[PDB]
Formats: sequence, structure tokens, C-alpha cells
Amino acid sequence: DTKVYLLDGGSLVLDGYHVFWNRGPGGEVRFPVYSILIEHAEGRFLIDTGYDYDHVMKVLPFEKPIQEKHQTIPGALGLLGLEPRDIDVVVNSHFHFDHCGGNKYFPHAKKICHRSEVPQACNPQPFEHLGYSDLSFSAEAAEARGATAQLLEGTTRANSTFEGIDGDVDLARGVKLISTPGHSIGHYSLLVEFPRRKPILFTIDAAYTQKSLETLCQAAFHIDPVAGVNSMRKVKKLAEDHGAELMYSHDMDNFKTYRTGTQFYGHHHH
Amino acid sequence: DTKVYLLDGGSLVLDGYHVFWNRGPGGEVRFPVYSILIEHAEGRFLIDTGYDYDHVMKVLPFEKPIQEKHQTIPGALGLLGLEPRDIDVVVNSHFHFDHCGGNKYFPHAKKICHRSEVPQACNPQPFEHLGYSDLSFSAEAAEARGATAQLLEGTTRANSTFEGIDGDVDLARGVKLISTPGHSIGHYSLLVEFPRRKPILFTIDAAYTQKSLETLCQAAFHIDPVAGVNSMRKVKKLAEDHGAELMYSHDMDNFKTYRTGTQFYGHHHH
Ligand SMILES: Cc1ncc2c(c1O)COC2=O
Ligand SMILES: Cc1ncc2c(c1O)COC2=O
Ligand SMILES: Cc1ncc2c(c1O)COC2=O
Ligand SMILES: Cc1ncc2c(c1O)COC2=O
Ligand SMILES: [Zn+2]
Ligand SMILES: [Zn+2]
Ligand SMILES: [Zn+2]
Ligand SMILES: [Zn+2]
Repeated sequence: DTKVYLLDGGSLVLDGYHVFWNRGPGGEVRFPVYSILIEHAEGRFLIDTGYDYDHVMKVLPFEKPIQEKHQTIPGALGLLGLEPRDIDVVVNSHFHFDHCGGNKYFPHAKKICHRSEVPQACNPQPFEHLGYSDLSFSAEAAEARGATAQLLEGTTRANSTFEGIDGDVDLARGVKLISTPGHSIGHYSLLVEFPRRKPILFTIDAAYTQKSLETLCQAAFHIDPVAGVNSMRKVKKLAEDHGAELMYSHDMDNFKTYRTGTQFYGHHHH
Repeated sequence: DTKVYLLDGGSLVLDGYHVFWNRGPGGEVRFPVYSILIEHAEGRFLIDTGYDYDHVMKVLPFEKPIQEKHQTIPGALGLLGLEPRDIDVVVNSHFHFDHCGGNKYFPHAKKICHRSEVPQACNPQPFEHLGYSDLSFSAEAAEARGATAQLLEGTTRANSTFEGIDGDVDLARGVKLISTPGHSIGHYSLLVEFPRRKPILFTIDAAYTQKSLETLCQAAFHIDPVAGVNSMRKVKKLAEDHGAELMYSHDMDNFKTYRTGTQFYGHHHH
């Protein structure tokens, strides 16, 4: 019928000026990170794979990760009686480290990302190195960036090739990847339709929080802030023209009301 | 990949002479009843649906049913985060009451049984009335037997029509219904193949216990005991010629070693 499970992936810390470009205010802010499991008649799709705890502790310990073992990808799938192997397709919104930390566990799945994202990861802008700091999702990108030491044993170029896409696309029936560049060169948001509840528009990094979308204030991490704003406009109109419940990527106060673990969206209405 | 879940449906009591036709020995014997959930790339298949507790307490209280609420069909599916609605196909080995008690919860699923079983249920041998005592699986059979009082509200002829089959058939890839008549006119056993463990041959009522199969001693409930014995021979050879682990329908001492609830057969071998 289509169910959506949120895999709770723990949390990270940014300054308020990171979350709210120039606006802020400043001071530490902790936000959640999660992934999106779609159980669908055409297969099990995982959208993003959270952050890898060792990677963050090594490279971004100032983000002070807190992630319990049920909040790794295999752990969170564990709560559903699932293993990484049960996932048929992994989709990455973009290759910032907190959205592709768990790709390494899916050599057998088909991978999908925007055409431009793997090239970006191999060779990012000088201000993007930190965002694209976990190359374990791609043997190729790891090579180009000289970070093959991140590759999990058994990751080859063969089991980590992506099918590049472009523009708005149907992942499956009732499931659209919505093109939302700006934050990154090939950033995608997600729209999931159900049969007895209103569509869900997952903003991912096009809108970190409700506050972001409300004031058109994007995150300070972006490659193109004009594009970033247009993508917010596009996401706002999309939500309106559909019936969509907007679910945000990194919004602690909103996250508390989100279903994680064994709870899911898309229940049968008797 | 193909997983098999056993839905534990509680237990019932027969005399030893029932379980072991003429051989026995006598005295009360309690045995388990269960159903077979196959999660498969072609859908979720439920083979049999246990016994309905109210039906047994009313009509066969001498069988002294013990069935906790997690051991009804919706309850047992409950332990998997599933509802009756998530099942795509219900297959009935035959329409004895302890194998079709839960059919009433699946109006939306496709139903499959042997060509002869619905006609048998409508109009059984005089010695079969008790076996075919729960007609809630079929609006039509309930009418013919004047037991429409068993029909759950919303059960119509439309949502309880079966596709009749005959001979050995592939339910799905790696999943065969093996024709095993004798115990009932159109009784089927089940063979499930996996990719990293030996096939499982579910005998259902063709062989109640390991002891039954070992000594060719069928249950005392049968329509044709010559056929019944041939079907045991057929099941023994099937198991040999394949690699199959034989799993029996009503074998308490063997049942204790069977995986029920959240445990399943067909794990990925890393
Ligand atoms: C580690 C951690 N950080 C944040 C949250 C949780 C965590 O386990 C659970 O719900 C949360 O918001
Ligand atoms: C959470 C987080 N930390 C650092 C970066 C990003 C993040 O989302 C994106 O680009 C970055 O440098
Ligand atoms: C009610 C009941 N009867 C038998 C068994 C169980 C029961 O809950 C569980 O495992 C069994 O063998
Ligand atoms: C368990 C049980 N009880 C009664 C009958 C059957 C049973 O399996 C089959 O035919 C019957 O009359
Ligand atoms: Zn990002
Ligand atoms: Zn992010
Ligand atoms: Zn029977
Ligand atoms: Zn039986």
C-alpha cells in the first residue's frame, strides 16, 4: 500500500549561524538526522543513510555527535526486523556526510543520485570539502579525493556505482524526487503519496526547519544561494498545490512529533 | 529473498486414537496449530489461517482450545508489524476448521484452494461435518450448510471466492503446493525453497507428526485412507529427492524447536 518509516539516526551540533544563514542567532544548536525508508509495492527504497559516527568523531568532533547503536542504519533497520540487504534501492538526496554515512552497507542495492553529485564529491568547491568529507559511499569518489582509507572492505567501484538522474523524477508510483538545487549542486527533496492520508513532502536539506521555509532563510551550507531560495519557493508551492504535510530534515522541535522506529506513516484506514 | 514466518495459533486437544488412526495409544494429547506466512518477492502469502476460538469453544469444546490473543491471526501478524490487509494471497490447504478459522479477516486478498474443497465444504460426507464445521471462510459454503450465522459482517460471496486449482502447482517462484489428498479430498502440502538454506516441506495434515510419517500412520480424520498413505509416500520421496527439512502440522515435541513470532526461516547468510 506504501508505508514510510523514519530511521532515527541520532543527532549533531551546529552553530545557529550555520542553520540560519546570517540570521541566526548564534550559540550551539542540536538537531536530529534521519533517513527515509519507503516500503512500496515496487520494492524497499532507502532515501539517505545518515551520518557515520566514527567519521564525525574523527573529522567533525565539534559537531558533538550523539548516536546510540539503534540509530545507525543497520541498528534502525534492526528495529523493523530488517537488514541492509532487504533494501532494493538506495537514493541519496546529495553527498553531504550526514546523508550518505550508511551507503557502505548496501553494495547489493541499486544506487540513485543526481548526475552532478558524484562528480561534485570527487572534486568539490574549496568551501565544500567538509560537507563532502565522507567518501565511503563511492570507491571512485574516495580515489579521486585520496580517501580510500574510508572504504569499507568489499566496497568496489562495481558495488558503488550510481545511476545519475536529472530533473523531477518518479522513483516509483506515488513517489517523486523533487529537484531542489542550491544547498548542493544536485540536491533532491522527496514527495510521497499515500491512499488514505495526505502526501508527505520531505524537504531534506532544501529546508532544515519550519522556520527556514517560513522566512526563506536557507542553511549557511550552500553552493548557490539564489538557487537555494528558488528551491524553497518551489517546495512551498509544491506543498500547497498538493496536500502535503511538510517534514523537515533537521528540526529538533518538529522532530519530536515525528514517528520513528516501529511507528510508520500510511496506516490502513479500516 | 523469501522469508518464512510461522504464525503460532495456540493449541487443541484430540485423543491419541485421533492423531494415530487405530494405533494410538489413547488418552488426551495436546497439539499446536499454526499458519505459514511467506514473504516473497511476488507478495505476502498466507497458507492456512488457524482455528477460530469462539467456533471451537461452541462446537468442539472437548478439544479444549488454549489460544492467547497474540495467537489469533491478526494477533500473530501483529507481532510482525503487519495487519491482515498486508497479505496479498491466502492459500488454504483444505477447509477443516483449524486451517481456515482466520479467512474471515481477508476479504481483500486473493484466495486459492483445491477445486474440490469448496464443494466438499458445502456438502461433505456425513463423517466430515465436524471437520468442515467453520464455514465463515466462504459466504457460499455458509449458505449451503445453513450456517450464515458464522459469517463476519462484510463477508460476501464477492470477497470470499476461491480460485480452484488441481495437481502440483507453483504458488510463486520457489514455492510449490504439493497435492496430498486422502486426509481431505483436495488436501495440499507446501514446499518452500530458499537461496541459502535447505527447502522446507510443510506436510500440513498429510502428516500430523514425525511419528506419523515414520510409520505411515495417518490421522483418523480422512476421507480416503489409501490415498492418505500414498500421499505420505509422496511426501517422503519429495523430501528425499529435494533436500527438504520436514515440518509437521501438529507435533508438539517438534513444534517446540520451530521458529515462531519475530523469528523466521531464510536468513541472509553474510
Ligand atoms: C542520540 C539521540 N539524539 C536525539 C534524539 C534521539 C537520540 O537517540 C532520539 O530522539 C532524538 O531526538
Ligand atoms: C551538518 C553539516 N556539517 C557540515 C557541513 C554540512 C552539514 O550539513 C554541509 O556542508 C558542511 O560543511
Ligand atoms: C496457548 C498455547 N498453546 C501451545 C503453545 C503456545 C501457546 O501459547 C505457545 O507455544 C505452544 O506450544
Ligand atoms: C482437530 C480436528 N478436530 C476434528 C476434526 C478434524 C480435526 O483436524 C478433522 O476432521 C475433524 O472432524
Ligand atoms: Zn547537506
Ligand atoms: Zn543535512
Ligand atoms: Zn485437517
Ligand atoms: Zn490440521
